[PDB]
Amino acid sequence: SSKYPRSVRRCLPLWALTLEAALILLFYFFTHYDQKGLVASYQVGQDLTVMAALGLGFLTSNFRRHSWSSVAFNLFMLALGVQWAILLDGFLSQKVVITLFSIRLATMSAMSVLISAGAVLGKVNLAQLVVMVLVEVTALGTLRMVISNIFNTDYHMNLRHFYVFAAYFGLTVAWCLPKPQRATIPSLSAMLGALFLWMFWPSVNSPLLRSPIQRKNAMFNTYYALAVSVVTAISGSSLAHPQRKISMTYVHSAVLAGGVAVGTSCHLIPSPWLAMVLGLVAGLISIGGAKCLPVCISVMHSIFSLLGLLGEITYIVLLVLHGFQVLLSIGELSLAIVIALTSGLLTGLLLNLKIWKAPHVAKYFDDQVFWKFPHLAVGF
Amino acid sequence: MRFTFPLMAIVLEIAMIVLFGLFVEYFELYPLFQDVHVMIFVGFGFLMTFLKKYGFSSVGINLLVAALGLQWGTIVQGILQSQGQKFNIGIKNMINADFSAATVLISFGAVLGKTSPTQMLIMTILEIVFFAHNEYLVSEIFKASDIGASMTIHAFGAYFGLAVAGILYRSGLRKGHENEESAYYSDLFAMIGTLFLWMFWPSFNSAIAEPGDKQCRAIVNTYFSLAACVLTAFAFSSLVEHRGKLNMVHIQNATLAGGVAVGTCADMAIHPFGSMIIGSIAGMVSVLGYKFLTPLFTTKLRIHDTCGVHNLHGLPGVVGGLAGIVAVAMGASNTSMAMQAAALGSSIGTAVVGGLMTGLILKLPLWGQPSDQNCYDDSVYWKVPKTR
Amino acid sequence: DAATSFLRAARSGNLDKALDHLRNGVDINTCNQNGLNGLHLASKEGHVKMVVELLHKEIILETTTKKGNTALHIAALAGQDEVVRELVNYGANVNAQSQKGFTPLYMAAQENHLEVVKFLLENGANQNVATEDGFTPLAVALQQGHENVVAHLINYGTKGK
Amino acid sequence: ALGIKSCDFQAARNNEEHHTKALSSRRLFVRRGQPFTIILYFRAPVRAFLPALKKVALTAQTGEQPSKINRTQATFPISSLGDR
Repeated sequence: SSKYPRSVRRCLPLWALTLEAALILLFYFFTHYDQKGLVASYQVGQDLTVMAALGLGFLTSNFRRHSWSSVAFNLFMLALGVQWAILLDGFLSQKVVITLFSIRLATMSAMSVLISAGAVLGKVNLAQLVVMVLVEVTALGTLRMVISNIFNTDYHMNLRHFYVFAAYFGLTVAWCLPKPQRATIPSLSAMLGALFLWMFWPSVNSPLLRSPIQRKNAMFNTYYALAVSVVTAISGSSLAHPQRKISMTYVHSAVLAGGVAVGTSCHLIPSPWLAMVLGLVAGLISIGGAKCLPVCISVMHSIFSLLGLLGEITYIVLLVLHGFQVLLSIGELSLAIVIALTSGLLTGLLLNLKIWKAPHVAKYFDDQVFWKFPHLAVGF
Repeated sequence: MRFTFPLMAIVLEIAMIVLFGLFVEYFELYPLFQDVHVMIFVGFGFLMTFLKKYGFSSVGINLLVAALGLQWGTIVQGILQSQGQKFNIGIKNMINADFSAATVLISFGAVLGKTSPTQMLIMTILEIVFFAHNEYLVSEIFKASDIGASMTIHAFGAYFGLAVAGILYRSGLRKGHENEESAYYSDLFAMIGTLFLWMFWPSFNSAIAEPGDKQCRAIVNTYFSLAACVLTAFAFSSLVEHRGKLNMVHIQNATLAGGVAVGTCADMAIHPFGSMIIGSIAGMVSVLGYKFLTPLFTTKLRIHDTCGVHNLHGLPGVVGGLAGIVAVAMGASNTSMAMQAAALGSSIGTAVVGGLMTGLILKLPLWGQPSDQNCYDDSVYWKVPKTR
Repeated sequence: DAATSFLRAARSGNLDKALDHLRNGVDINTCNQNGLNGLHLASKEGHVKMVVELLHKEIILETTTKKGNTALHIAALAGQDEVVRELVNYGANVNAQSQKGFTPLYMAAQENHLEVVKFLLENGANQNVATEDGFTPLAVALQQGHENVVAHLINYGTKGK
Repeated sequence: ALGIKSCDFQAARNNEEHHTKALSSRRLFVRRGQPFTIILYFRAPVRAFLPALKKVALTAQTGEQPSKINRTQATFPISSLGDR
């Protein structure tokens, strides 16, 4: 068919404006507003916002000619996802009261979509990303509600499964897409994004913790685990590379290894040495994943999926120390994986519809498909 | 003369030191101050780096202008608040000095690529004087509510810059310029400033908000206004472009118009639905301004605005003032109607008059102004590397 | 109605319906509101059989749209390698310039259509033809990052047809 | 409303075109890879040509057990979009 992109001058504006108008109407009909630590509480959500917009936004900008789309589409996805997550977390956990904690939780839900979208970025347009944002936020909320109903946990505390849900959802959606690279300056911008994610990831591991000592220990463990991982990553990148050089792309994903590994168990680890051991093991598994997974589409999302599974497994191991609960937690993990896979499949078949005017497979990873550039022939 | 700029910089710094010695004496708002700081120096400076051959001047003159501006604004605002007496310096003084720097940087965006650093020092001094006087008039004489400063910072800075750029009009640049064009990595770098401004704007509108309900509302209303603004700006960029392609000029700037237009109503009880309405209208207005009013201003009114600050700061700032008036109409605030209207009118008029006088001073051929062919070029004032 | 149905059939590739309209008397040179005839619509969608059939029934090969694009321009911008080959095989002017000065080679180079660029060069496309902006196919592929296209255009140089 | 009356295989003209005229003027002998012409006759007039064209298909079989895997059986429609 025609490899020249179809005009979205009627699809994209109507779709986005309708979405925003519906969000405004729902906020009118269902949301309501209403101290000492106002700034302290605002700081955590602000850290999550920096990690979403800047960290994940630039982490996927490493593409030679898709950096514009990566950054701007991540911004758009965050803006849509926070509003929709506010409404949906209101609907599935009760009128919706807008506090800073609810905005923080909506930001976490949006970050799930932002992590998933790295597996599909460069192969989709903005409308498909809108569909992905909506369906993925809905699926994560449904998963949390199902867990809260079955295992009698809090709906908000079920958001700890977000690493593995995002990883497997993105893997499934990328698997459903039609089948098909770096530059120095985009790689440096991606290093900026990766550094911001790595410096603020202790905020990802303790937004849902109320007790101050729990948050303290979680941030301690995340900080030390992330420190060991950076060393294992930059050091072991050479082993897991055919020409024995350090890979910038591998480093960008692998620095977050310890943070992902201790994410679900940071508040439970009692001493920094155990967090450091977990960070080292996560770095070694990242090296092995880089060396092995391409043999058996995105390798970084595959190793992130492995790391999230490892984090849940080490949570299972550590929770026993602090056998029915083992079965219950294995069941929670398997339900999370099953729902992530099924919802990713549904999203993938939705994204394959002709109505979205997806880019031709020859036109992947290219900003000229979506953006205006000068001195180009336009139209027919 | 090549020694005009170092002479003026040294003389201005010595004057700043003397004024601090004469007038100045010696923690919950420090994180918000640092957010505003990042907005001032990383946000605007890298936001203006879209020009392919003016990135050095953009970020560096941003740093220089804002560094002079915080000192001079500290002195002027403190003298106004103390009626010529000695005053102490807290976190609020630093925040307000950063706000004065923001106003000067907004005006800088209008004249970017056509002015010298010396002209920028002069404009910084004069503009901060005018801005601080108008802001004192709004805050203490009118006693209007402008906690996010849609009127006193954004509208003032935009129309001050527009008046200066109108006085500094060059006939040879009306049809365009070969250096006035963006590059790929330049727009990638501009996205950094865009994202930092978007991320930290809730602290911009809530830093000096009254603690309690007002500060919380300033944060929540700014956040949802920006969330709606992003979607509407994306939607309208595609709608005004052939085949609905996105324009990086729109996604770099119009995505931030919600923060500007919600500033007056930030602390007021307008509700998160109302803040999103304001943000959507701001994004639409900003996109429409870039696509239709900027060519009209450049070609017909002979007002060239390099960064389109009229579309990000001027029109959304006016929209924010009108939103404040309307919110006063429907009981969202206890401030008077006439005082909000007078604040808007005084901000715009003072900006225009001060910009006229400042631009008339900047038009003297004593400041090393670039030639028409040398506009939007770093090499006039910088040593430029051989490769990109 | 008849001309609109014929143009819709040409766009959709329904060769049988289009062949019926021409039997019934629909002029083959009719074009839509944008100046695109059946050959342009078939060239956009890669319908090689429709292109051949329309060329057999004496459609004007060098008919330009309202933007000045020939069928070869549209086929090169759409990256239809077989349609480009078929149009050149029937005598399409590879060096045609649109209203804004674009050539088929420029459209192929800006869109990273390496096969179309290689074929158009082997057929005597002159890569020194600049647009009204002064831009060449080499210059647009450098701006757009099309490195495979930049290599082929420089390495061919002037091997000519 | 698409009943066939008879089919004329035009053996004389096709056999002349296919260098087969010395074999017969009544039996159809055709050489592979070259088109040959037949005339299909309908019992009643065909009102609408395009739906009728959509409603018909042709099948060629050779041997006693024709199959698509053996390339001894082929089914093709009647259209200008066919692979010549």
